[PDB]
Amino acid sequence: IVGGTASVRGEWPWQVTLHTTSPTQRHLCGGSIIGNQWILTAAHCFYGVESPKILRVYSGILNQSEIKEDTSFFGVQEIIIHDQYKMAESGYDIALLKLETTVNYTDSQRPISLPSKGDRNVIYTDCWVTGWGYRKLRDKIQNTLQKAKIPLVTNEECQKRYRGHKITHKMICAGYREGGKDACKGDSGGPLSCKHNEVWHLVGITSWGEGCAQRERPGVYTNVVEYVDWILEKTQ
Ligand SMILES: Nc1ccc(-c2cnn([C@H](CC3CC3)c3ccc(-c4c(-n5cnnn5)ccc(Cl)c4F)c[n+]3[O-])c2)c(F)n1
Repeated sequence: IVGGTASVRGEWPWQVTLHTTSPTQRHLCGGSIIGNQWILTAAHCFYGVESPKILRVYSGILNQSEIKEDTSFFGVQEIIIHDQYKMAESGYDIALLKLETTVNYTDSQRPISLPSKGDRNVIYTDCWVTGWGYRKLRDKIQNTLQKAKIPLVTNEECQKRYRGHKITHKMICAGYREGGKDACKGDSGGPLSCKHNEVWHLVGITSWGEGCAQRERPGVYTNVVEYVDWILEKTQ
């Protein structure tokens, strides 16, 4: 996260850090708890991933340095990638992780609701992107989970900034005209979380952008509301 600030323990309890363990253990992507056995993340995350065997899902993590050889994690039983996914910038950047067992929810590990039936025309004005990613284009994974408030932009404006890509209704963009706050490397797969009537909704999945936090280049997110039928089909 560029231009963000540190979170405190318990602040974003649906946020997970997905680790790979091949050839060595490192943070791979963010993700969001959407069910006791279900993480929603980005399909792009699994580009180099030989199978679910090498994944570890950590929840309830504030600092990456909390994770040690005895820190508990959830195994991944299945990676469900959208059948039309080809590359992040062309959409369908969405994946479900089915965990081997059910998260018992606690103060530090909680679900975020999907965008609700009948909210298709809500204007979300309280949206935040979170993650352990770079604070700038050439940087490092951050120890403490970072947060930044970022405004949504219309798909019409977004398309005008990305005339070499097809910005569709299955994408949602977010950023400041002047730049300065955005996701960056290591944030993808995590949530774009928007609060409406004091309830958090998983509005976007952090996906791609041109640089990080550049002027007039909003970040691009998977528009979760357009995949609700797909999520329900896969999780049922
Ligand atoms: N050590 C270390 C080093 C690198 C990485 C690493 C590298 N890229 N990525 C991902 C894609 C990889 C996981 C498949 C990625 C891609 C794009 C974005 C992104 C951007 N950016 C534009 N230019 N950069 N970012 C802007 C806006 C939005 Cl909205 C974005 F989503 C975020 N991420 O995370 C993870 C790492 F994870 N660890």
